Amino acid sequence: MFKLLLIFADPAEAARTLSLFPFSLNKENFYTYHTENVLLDVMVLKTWGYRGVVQALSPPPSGYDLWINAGFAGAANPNIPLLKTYTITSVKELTPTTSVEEELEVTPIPRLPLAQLTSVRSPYRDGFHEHLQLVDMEGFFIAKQASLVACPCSMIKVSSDYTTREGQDFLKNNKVKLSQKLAEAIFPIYSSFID
Amino acid sequence: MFKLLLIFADPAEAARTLSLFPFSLNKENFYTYHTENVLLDVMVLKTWGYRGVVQALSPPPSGYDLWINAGFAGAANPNIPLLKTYTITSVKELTEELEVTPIPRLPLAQLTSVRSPYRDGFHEHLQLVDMEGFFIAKQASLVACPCSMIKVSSDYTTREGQDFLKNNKVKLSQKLAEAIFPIYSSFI
Repeated sequence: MFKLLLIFADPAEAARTLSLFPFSLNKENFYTYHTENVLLDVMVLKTWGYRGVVQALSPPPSGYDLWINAGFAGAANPNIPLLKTYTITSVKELTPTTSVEEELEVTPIPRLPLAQLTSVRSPYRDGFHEHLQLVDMEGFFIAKQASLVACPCSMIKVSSDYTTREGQDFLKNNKVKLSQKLAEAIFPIYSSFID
Repeated sequence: MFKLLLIFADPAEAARTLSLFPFSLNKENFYTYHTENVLLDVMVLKTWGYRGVVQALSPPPSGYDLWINAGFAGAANPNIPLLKTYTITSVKELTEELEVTPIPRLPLAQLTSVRSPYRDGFHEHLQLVDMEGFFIAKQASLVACPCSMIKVSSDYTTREGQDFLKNNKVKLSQKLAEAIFPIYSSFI
C-alpha cells in the first residue's frame, strides 16, 4: 500500500485538491482518503492565526512513502509567466537580515518544468531580482522536516503573483484558479501509484 | 527516551525557560524534568565565558542526544534588529570554526565567540557575538553529540549597548523560552 501525504500551507491552496476526492476528516483532525493500494492524506499548515507555528509538522509525520508540498509561489523574475505549474529542484531558506542561507535538493515530479525555490518568512514584495526564481514561505521548512523521517519530498508550485506591491492583487483575485492548477498537477501523480 | 541538554550562561538568561516546566533541582545549577518519552536537563554555568564552560562541561556530559546552548548575543552589524531570536549555522572564535545544527523555523545567523567582552563596535564581517558558544560546541564534539544554538539579539556592540540588554532582560529571556518550548514538543 502506497501512502502519500499532501501538505498545503493554507486552506486556499488546498481547496480544489480537497474537492477532487471524497475525503473524510479523521479523529486526528486532518483529511484522509483511501482506495485500491493508495492512502491519500492532506494536512494544512496554517488554518488559524496570523502565522504558522513550527508544531504544524513537528514531530514530523512518520510512515508515508512520499510527501508532496503543493502551493502558491511568487515570481521574482519577469520571465516566469503567471498561472504556470513548476516542480522544484532545490529549495533555499533565506534570512535577509544576515544573508545566511540553507539549501536542500528536492525530488522533481515527472513532466513538470523545473524551477528553483526560495523560502522567506515575510511575504516578498521588494521587487524583481536577478538571482531568484520562485519565492514561497513554507517549502524549505517542509523539505527539512521530511528529511527527519527519511521520506522523499517533492514540490509543486504555481506562479501566483509577481513579487511587487501592485502584483499582490492578482494573488488575492485568483486563488481558485491557482488552487485548481495545483489539483490538476496532483491528479496524474496519484493515478500513477495505483497498482 | 530522547535526552536533551540545555546550557545557559547565567540565571537571567535561563529564568523564563526554567518557568516552562516543573523542574527538579538535582544540585546547584542543574535542573531535570522528564516524561516517558523525553528527558530535559538544564545546566546554568556558574560564571560566564570560557572559564564557566570549562568549569561546567569538562569533562563533557555523555549520554545526551542533543545539546542546545541558548543565550543572549550582541549584534555587531546594524542590519540585525534587536529582540530577534536566531539559530546558529556556524560558530568561530575571534582570537577556528565549527558547524552548528540549525533549529527549524528560526532565522539563521553566524556566531563569533570572544574570550573578553566586545564593545569594539561594528565590524562588517561579524553578525552575532557571544562568549560561550564556540567552547560549548567544542565540548559537544568531544562526546560526538549534535549541538544547536539559540541566540537572541540583546544589544548592539557599541558603547553602553548593554543598557538595552539590562532593560529587556525578561523579554529576552522569554524569547529564548518561546523558542525552546517547541523543540521539547518536537520529541513527544
